[PDB]
Amino acid sequence: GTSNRDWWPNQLDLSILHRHSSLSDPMGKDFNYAQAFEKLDLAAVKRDLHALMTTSQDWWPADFGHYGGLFIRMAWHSAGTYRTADGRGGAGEGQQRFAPLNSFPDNANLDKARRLLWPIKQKYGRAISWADLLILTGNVALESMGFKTFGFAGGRADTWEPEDVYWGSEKIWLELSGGPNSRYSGDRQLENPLAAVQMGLIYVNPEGPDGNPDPVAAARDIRDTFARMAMNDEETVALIAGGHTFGKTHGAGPASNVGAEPEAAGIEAQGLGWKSAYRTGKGADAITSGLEVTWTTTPTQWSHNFFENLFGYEWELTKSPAGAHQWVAKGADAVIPDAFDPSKKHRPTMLTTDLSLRFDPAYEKISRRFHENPEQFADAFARAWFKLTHRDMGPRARYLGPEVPAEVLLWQDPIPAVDHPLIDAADAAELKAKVLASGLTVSQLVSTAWAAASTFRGSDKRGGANGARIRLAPQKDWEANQPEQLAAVLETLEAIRTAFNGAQRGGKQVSLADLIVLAGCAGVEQAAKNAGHAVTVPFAPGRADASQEQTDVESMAVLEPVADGFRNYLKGKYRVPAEVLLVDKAQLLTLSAPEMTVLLGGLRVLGANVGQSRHGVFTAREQALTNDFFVNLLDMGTEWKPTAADADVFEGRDRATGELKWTGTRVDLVFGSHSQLRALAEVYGSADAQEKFVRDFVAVWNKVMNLDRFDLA
Amino acid sequence: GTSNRDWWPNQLDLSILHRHSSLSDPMGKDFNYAQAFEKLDLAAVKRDLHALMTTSQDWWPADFGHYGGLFIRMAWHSAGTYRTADGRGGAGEGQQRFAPLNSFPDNANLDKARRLLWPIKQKYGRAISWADLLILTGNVALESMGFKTFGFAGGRADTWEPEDVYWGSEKIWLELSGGPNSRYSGDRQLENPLAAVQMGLIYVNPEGPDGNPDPVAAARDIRDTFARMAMNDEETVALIAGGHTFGKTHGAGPASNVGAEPEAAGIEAQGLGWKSAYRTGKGADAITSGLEVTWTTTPTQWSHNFFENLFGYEWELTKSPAGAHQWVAKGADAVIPDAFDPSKKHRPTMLTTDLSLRFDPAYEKISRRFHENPEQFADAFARAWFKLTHRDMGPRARYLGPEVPAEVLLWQDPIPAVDHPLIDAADAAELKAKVLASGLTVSQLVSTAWAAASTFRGSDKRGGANGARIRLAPQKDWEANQPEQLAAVLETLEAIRTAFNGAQRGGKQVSLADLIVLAGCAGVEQAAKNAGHAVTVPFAPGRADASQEQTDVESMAVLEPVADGFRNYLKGKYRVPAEVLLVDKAQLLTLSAPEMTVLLGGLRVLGANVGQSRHGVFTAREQALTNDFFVNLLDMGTEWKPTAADADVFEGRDRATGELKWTGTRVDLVFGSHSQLRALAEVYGSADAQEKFVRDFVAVWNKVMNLDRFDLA
Ligand code: HEM
Ligand code: HEM
Ligand SMILES: NNC(=O)c1ccncc1
Ligand SMILES: [Cl-]
Ligand SMILES: [Cl-]
Ligand code: NA
Ligand code: NA
Repeated sequence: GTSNRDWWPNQLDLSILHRHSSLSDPMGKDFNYAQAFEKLDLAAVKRDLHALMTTSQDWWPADFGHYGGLFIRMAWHSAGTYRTADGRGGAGEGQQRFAPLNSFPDNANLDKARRLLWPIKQKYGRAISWADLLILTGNVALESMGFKTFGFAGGRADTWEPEDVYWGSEKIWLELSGGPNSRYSGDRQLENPLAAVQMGLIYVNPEGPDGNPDPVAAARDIRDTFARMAMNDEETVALIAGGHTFGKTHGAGPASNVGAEPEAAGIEAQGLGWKSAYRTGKGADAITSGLEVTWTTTPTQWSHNFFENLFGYEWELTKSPAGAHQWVAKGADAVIPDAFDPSKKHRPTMLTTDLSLRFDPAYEKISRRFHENPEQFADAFARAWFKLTHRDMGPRARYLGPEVPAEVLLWQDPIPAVDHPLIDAADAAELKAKVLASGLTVSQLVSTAWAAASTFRGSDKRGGANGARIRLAPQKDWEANQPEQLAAVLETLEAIRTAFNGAQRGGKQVSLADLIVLAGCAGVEQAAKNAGHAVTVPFAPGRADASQEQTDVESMAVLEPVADGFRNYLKGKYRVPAEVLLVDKAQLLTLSAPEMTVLLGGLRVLGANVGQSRHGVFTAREQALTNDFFVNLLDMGTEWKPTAADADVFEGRDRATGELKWTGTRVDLVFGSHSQLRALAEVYGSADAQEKFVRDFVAVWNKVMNLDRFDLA
Repeated sequence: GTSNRDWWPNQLDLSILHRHSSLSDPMGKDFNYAQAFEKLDLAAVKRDLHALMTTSQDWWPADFGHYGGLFIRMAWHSAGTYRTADGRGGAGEGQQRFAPLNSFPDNANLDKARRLLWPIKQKYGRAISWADLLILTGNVALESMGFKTFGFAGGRADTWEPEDVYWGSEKIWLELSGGPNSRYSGDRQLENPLAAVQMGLIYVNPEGPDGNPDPVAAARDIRDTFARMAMNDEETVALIAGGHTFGKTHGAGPASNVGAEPEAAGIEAQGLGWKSAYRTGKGADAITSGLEVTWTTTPTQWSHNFFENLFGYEWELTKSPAGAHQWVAKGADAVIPDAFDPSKKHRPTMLTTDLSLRFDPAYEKISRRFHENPEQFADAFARAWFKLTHRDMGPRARYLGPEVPAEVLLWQDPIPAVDHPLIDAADAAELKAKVLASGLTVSQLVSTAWAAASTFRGSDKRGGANGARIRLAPQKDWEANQPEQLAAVLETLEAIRTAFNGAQRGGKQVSLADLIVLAGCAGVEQAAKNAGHAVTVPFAPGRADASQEQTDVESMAVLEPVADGFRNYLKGKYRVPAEVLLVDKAQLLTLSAPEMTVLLGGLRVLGANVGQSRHGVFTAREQALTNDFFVNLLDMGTEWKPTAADADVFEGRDRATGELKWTGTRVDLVFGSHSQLRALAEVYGSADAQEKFVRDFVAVWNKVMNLDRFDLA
């Protein structure tokens, strides 16, 4: 079946924008998961999960009679695909149950873990999502084994198809670095947005970098990958030592005994994979990673035995029954229990990556403190396990149920509570009028509000205009935000805000976060009026202003737009074509192709470009909201050519006269090139489309203004 | 960017069911194209098109000063991708403007034709679709050149993305037969569902079969491809000779001068392709097919000159300036005008495929009759041009505007007008009660109504329950329809109908078509009641009964379900896996993944399987409407294995006891295998889903019952 992808491999793919349609969703269009979950009897679900932990099924017998370690690993894998660079991956959509993650090598036998959970999923139905269930199950495993967790929030709605995530360019599972699609260059520099060392791994290779069992060098990979999953040294030590307090790895026999991953298995496997020909294929004979390590003397109970062993023995390199490198404490007594045979005992063992916690000098200091003070270890682990499993859930207003922690954490980009009456429709009209009377232009109002709102990304639900973080470090100095123009706009808006608030009774006041958005709305209103149309742009108050001290500057760095086609902005020269970056940004803002098209065409004529560029400003009435972008783009009287100076910039010349009419970028002209985008541009470029363009613009503008407004959900 | 496709090429792709979502569509969810078109001033559009004909643009100068031949070819390419095997392709969705058809080699320079039409599209906007516009423009070209058409209907709504059509497996454009992905086997047998000889062609190669200039062998390709586009010999001769009464071919220079097709061109080409380095690259220097043939002495006027030339000369094989095989008239004078130079004249020329009309013995008789009786030629061509350009539009009720021909044609599968009062809700209750009192079972009622309704396909809008064609040849004899059981159900329904009709006043009567569907509804009602649910199934009256003489038996053959997963039916052993055929069927029935899932699971427990097979009947209460299919399918206490006798049949055994619990086919078990389908099955197999399953079932059942009900649009 020869496809468009086969014929035109470098044509833009828009299907990423049309995933998650109502058509693939089996739940009614009005189904609200938050309301279902809020009525779940969470305590009853947790009791059933508690019981499950020790109810072994013969098709996948529980190690030591307890599935707790398997489920912790399952819930760490669920969360562990997260990358800070784009916010993609993580636990928040239950993507572990779909391709390709369900079949990543690192997720081997998590298909069994998920299947164990079906009777509980089935019992509670739509009141608990798979996504929430995987995480809750990990918490319950922890709790059943004597570990007090930090809390749990529901609200991760299920999804119904694979996300399209860029996992890397390798064509071979687990390919070692330095291949033709190497994800490394330079001095072991991992390409953004990746956060793992090989295709099909969660973070690092447990044997060591490309299989070399050097704990020192492995620690560098750990540090780099975990940092790209938003974890610092302290959290990383706490997470790895915490998790490896439980359970065991599986490598009872040679790896070549293991069959097809789930997406390649026969239909009879019924969604399961990695069927093994080694002895019984399961339990005592299980093969999962090929390693055979059990870390502690009580693999079903919380302890501080991981660090007691790590520091209390000297380690020697050895091989599992599958031939993988691992470490044994040879001077030791056989104090580790066997998973199935009460009359066998084993010496303590470790992975190369476990020894990293001791032989990296910075990790060693933390691991020693944790060893000496296991109560500090427990607290750091609980906090980190909460952060790991909740990092992609977005603002605190999405957290549901009775176990949400009250403590506000800095990583959550917190927004203060509103404790005063909000502005009403009449107040909003007064403020818009005052904004327009101050002299701020359509261009400044639209640019500023776009800058504040468009940091939002739906991947991890970070960013957006709530908080007024555009006035704080680092957003106020981002190049895309035009720091000097921004500072002048904000200074004027702040004076309007102070005057309005100082004149109120009854405690009523407006936040700067709200006023920035409302000022953008005035700007769009004025632009429509400049074109002869009276429109009201909807506006929802209730944003609040976060302080600098409530804003982690370093974690905010990943939200900087280095490409924003909606402002014709590219921070430097990238290997990825600019139109590809445009579609990527549109996906992160949750826009369909039509929404992207209308939004860009309007922004262009409103003066939202960075630096006042003329590129794509195909209008003689800038700051009027018209469909000029599309009418002039599609005009066959204009002929386009790449410039000599820059092949990514184009001149549009009158085809008869040679006269220079416009210039544009690849982001501009793709709307007149790509056959699906041009079809869209034609709608908005048609003679009956002026009203539709204005209405659809205003609707998409409003959608972007409200992206982070889960307080109104 | 390594994808799921790359990793698992034999994992079922469901995205074909979720195309044409509201997300990719720029028009509102309420936009109704029929209503927009009904207000278009069609006369004014036609005036503008007449003016266009001779308004030459410098970027693609009009041959002979008239774009008429270019536009006829454009409109015959639009319609010419149609295949009767699945109803896919054709003009009815305006797919020529998207990939891959916009870049098929056979559509070279039709990108210019469509660009000439942009000013008119733009002027009238949403009130005329591109899809309608391409065909209208062809009609107007014909009329401008002195040929009176048979009529025109609007109502082809635009689409907004590529359809996923199987065009063949070749990975090289135009690949000749016998390659690794050959579309031919045996004695030049073209694989279904294909209706062209090479990848990127409309029907046949104009040089001859695989480029061999044998007009006799070409005629065999012509006959076979045109038959697979629903045209007989008479229509085929009329169409080819009719079209080649106008215009010319383009091959002024070597084909190596021609650059990238539109989907491969640079962004600056703004959606156009095949830019040529030969001289001016256009007009007198145009290169399109590589052939250089002008058929008649008046290429811009209707004439009888095609047949005069074809019979009046003897032909000699020669080469165009591009090197293609073509034919020139022996000894003739230079009587053909040049397209640009009034002082140049040319000898009559022909394609190998034109000579087929003379040297194939059956075509020769028709061509001679057309030569001797030009009025029969003109009438046959008008009729065939109307059929070509409307064959995929569906029932007459979809035909809009003031030029619809009143004459009813056999190919339209016509349905008689209803000329009597319809049954009301009280009559429907009475009839359902009589149906249930007759002794017909849930299984018989559901199977019969499924059989009648599910012949519909949305690709060309043929089939469905309107007409009661299930009682006529050939449907009554189709194996999937269980001819003997069917005859007994119809016999009982026919008696109920006659008794009801005989007791009425005022001329009220019920059609057998309606009663079949109503009886299916009663069956579903009874099944819900067997499971303790009180369900009323919607029913819309108004179908009529078509006669045998209104039902072309041969044209009806392509609607025979040779695979119907909804009845666990496969007529023979196919190279395409059965689950792939299931998704294909779902696509033709216009169902989403959720709808397909719910529908199949219900039909299984209602007894809709062909031959009473137990396969997939995972219930101990057959003929009760429950979600048993899903609950049993997902039960991990059962293990599945392919049978020894047949690898496509599976046994599900109790994992503890080894006892046989069920059997199932690939179609059954794919729901427990594929990770997206299993996610859907889990919703319906959950403890809170019994009522949701019943309601969703009824909704999809009713959707299938109404698929052809364009009289209710
Ligand atoms: C450097 C990071 C890490 C690496 C390289 C790593 C590696 C592995 C490997 C190879 C296995 C064995 C899989 C098998 O053969 O069954 C495993 C098991 C496990 N890991 Fe990790 N791990 C990492 C971090 C984590 C974290 C952060 C957690 C949780 C907080 C976690 C919890 C576990 C648990 C509970 C198991 C036991 C599975 C069972 O009992 O079946 N690990 N780990
Ligand atoms: C056996 C079937 C056919 C073959 C192999 C065929 C082949 C071709 C080829 C190769 C061209 C030249 C393209 C170019 O170089 O610009 C052409 C032109 C054309 N054909 Fe056909 N054709 C077929 C049937 C039809 C039919 C059914 C129609 C209309 C009813 C049609 C109408 C036209 C017209 C009007 C042109 C002239 C285009 C112009 O003036 O630019 N043809 N044909
Ligand atoms: N490829 N096109 C089709 O199969 C189709 C189009 C519209 N409705 C149903 C099927
Ligand atoms: Cl994702
Ligand atoms: Cl199609
Ligand atoms: Na994410
Ligand atoms: Na079709």
